[PDB]
Amino acid sequence: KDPNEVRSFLQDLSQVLAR
Amino acid sequence: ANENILKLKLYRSLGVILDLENDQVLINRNDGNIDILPLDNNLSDFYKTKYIWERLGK
Amino acid sequence: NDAAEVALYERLLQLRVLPGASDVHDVRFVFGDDSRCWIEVAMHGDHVIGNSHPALDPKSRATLEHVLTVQGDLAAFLVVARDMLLASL
Repeated sequence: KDPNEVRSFLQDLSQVLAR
Repeated sequence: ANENILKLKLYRSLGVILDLENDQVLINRNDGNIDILPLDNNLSDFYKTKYIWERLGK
Repeated sequence: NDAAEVALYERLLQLRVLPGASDVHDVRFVFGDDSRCWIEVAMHGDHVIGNSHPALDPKSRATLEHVLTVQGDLAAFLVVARDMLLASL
């Protein structure tokens, strides 16, 4: 429950899913 | 670099914990308690899905 | 086994995590057995709430954006987004 964490998590997930 | 590692991080963060050693699902709760749904029964996929989502929000 | 766990979570929640259709920065959350509704999100700064099916009103979209950027709660975002998409179908 932190916006910086959700931001980096969703950045990480979109990167892995796009690859 | 599996997308399954991050997907499981997401699924666990919902408060849904798989406990297949006991053929059950642990649902973290409204009241701040633990709901446990068995999987070794005749429960339909539809009912189990409804049961889980109803216990994740207010 | 991670892939088997994923398959089980997908079946229990009827929630599937997919690549964005339009862009590389989007994550598409698909809800339902038939994949009847979905919502895309991005954290690249161009926008937060992307496209969805059904499309949502501005107030619903502003609530969802707030749950992600103000409360920073990914779980609560999925619960609210799911409710909104199912209610608007």
